[PDB]
Amino acid sequence: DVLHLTQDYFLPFHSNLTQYFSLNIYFDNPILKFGDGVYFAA
Amino acid sequence: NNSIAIPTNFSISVTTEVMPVSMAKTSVDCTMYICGDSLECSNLLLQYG
Ligand SMILES: *[C@@H]1O[C@H](CO)[C@@H](O[C@@H]2O[C@H](CO)[C@@H](O)[C@H](O)[C@H]2NC(C)=O)[C@H](O)[C@H]1NC(C)=O
Ligand SMILES: *[C@@H]1O[C@H](CO)[C@@H](O)[C@H](O)[C@H]1NC(C)=O
Repeated sequence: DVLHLTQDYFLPFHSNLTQYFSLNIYFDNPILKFGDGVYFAA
Repeated sequence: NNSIAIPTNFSISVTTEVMPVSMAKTSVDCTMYICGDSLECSNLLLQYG
């Protein structure tokens, strides 16, 4: 029950992530960039 | 006990009176005065939020 304000690393709202596919008709998994944190949704 | 003074002429006088009504409206920003564009100082100001 608190409205506390933080100041840390977050994913910014309405940001544009990159889309990586795995379709057969490809297989790509490049060396990504790990900065202060990574959001990964599969 | 039997004397009175009664006027015989008049005059019209226009005087002025100066009255203040309102003063200036001011606003103060907590940031940019206590911690000016400093991320280390603004990280401590939240404890005084
Ligand atoms: C009251 O005083 C005024 C002046 O403040 C008088 O007016 C003058 O009257 C005379 C004639 O009586 C005129 O010639 C003048 O031009 C008037 N004006 C001035 C500025 O002197 C007035 O008469 C007085 N009333 C009385 C004594 O009953
Ligand atoms: C969207 O992606 C573009 C690149 O196409 C990027 O410059 C931008 O910061 C992203 N976000 C918004 C909200 O436009």
